[PDB]
Amino acid sequence: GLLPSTVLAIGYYENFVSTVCDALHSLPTIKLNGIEYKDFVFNIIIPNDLDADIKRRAQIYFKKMDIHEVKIDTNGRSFPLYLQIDEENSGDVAVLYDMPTTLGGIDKAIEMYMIGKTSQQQLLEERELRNFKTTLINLINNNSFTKTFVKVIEE
Amino acid sequence: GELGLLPSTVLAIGYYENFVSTVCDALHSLPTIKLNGIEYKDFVFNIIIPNDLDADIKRRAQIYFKKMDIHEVKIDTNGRSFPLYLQIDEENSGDVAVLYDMPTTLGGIDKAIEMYMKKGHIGKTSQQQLLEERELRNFKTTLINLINNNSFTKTFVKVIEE
Ligand SMILES: Nc1ncnc2c1ncn2[C@@H]1O[C@@H]2COP(=O)(O)O[C@H]3[C@@H](O)[C@H](n4cnc5c(N)ncnc54)O[C@@H]3COP(=O)(O)O[C@H]2[C@H]1O
Repeated sequence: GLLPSTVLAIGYYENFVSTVCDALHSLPTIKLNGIEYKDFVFNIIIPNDLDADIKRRAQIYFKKMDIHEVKIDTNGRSFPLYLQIDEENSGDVAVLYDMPTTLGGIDKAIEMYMIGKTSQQQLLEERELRNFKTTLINLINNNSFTKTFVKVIEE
Repeated sequence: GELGLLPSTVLAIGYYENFVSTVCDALHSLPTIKLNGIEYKDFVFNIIIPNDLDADIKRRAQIYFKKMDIHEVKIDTNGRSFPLYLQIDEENSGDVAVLYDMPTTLGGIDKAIEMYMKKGHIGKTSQQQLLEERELRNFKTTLINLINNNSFTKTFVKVIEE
């Protein structure tokens, strides 16, 4: 019984999480926005609901938390990926953030196969956010190039 | 019935919302479209939908781009949210830039169905390959309906076969 949240989590893991960790794992020395790091953590922000659109929401979170854009050029044919870095207090570890824009799909999808967000629809979009977070945590913990390097957190 | 919203439906929406209309919006915005230094008078954006999920999507796409002699191109330029990487036919594009992409999102259906299979087999079962089949068809139908229901994509994006 495949939940959409489950496919989306796997899509985001294979095509974004792994791709980013690999890019950073392939640099002899990690150098982000021209400062050298000895290690990294990659924080996946799960939103608490789908009331605000994810791109709008993420932008608010990153401004609020004063963390700024950084492009990581992938070690494949030079394709930079987009994410946010918290460059604070001369830390050795590069503390990176993303909020999965793929979650947008769930809001639009739910609101398209249904005015006012019913507690029934709220409990449905709640269930998907948790299923996505749970799948994602499982996938991360199941590969040595992602485990210890990736954190799934709440907004 | 509990919402029978297929995964392929949500993935097709996400691809449309966060990629197809992001690309069109970047090209519609350009006073003149300039790709790898070339001016184009308009564009068409072709979404290659794979016939199956036998081959991994990125392996597949490489094969299609290489067999079509299509080339890498960077769009959205700079300081426009984030840059995008596409494939263009520099050989047969005149006034119209012909752009390609194979949805990498389709890659999540394979690995998902492969996870949820309750046993290991040499290759794949007929039933397994039936689910893949009908999920790719739903994605194409969902994308074609999304594309056609908007001025900003309707003439500009086309779903093609591998
Ligand atoms: N370059 C990138 N920049 C930022 N986040 C990235 C990313 N590549 C992947 N992700 C994240 O991973 C999700 C799944 O990516 P996937 O490649 O499987 O599926 C993607 C992919 O097929 C396409 N797409 C989106 N952004 C793309 C990009 N910059 N280049 C190429 N394809 C992109 O649209 C699908 C849905 O994207 P969506 O945002 O809904 O959801 C994306 C997004 O949340």
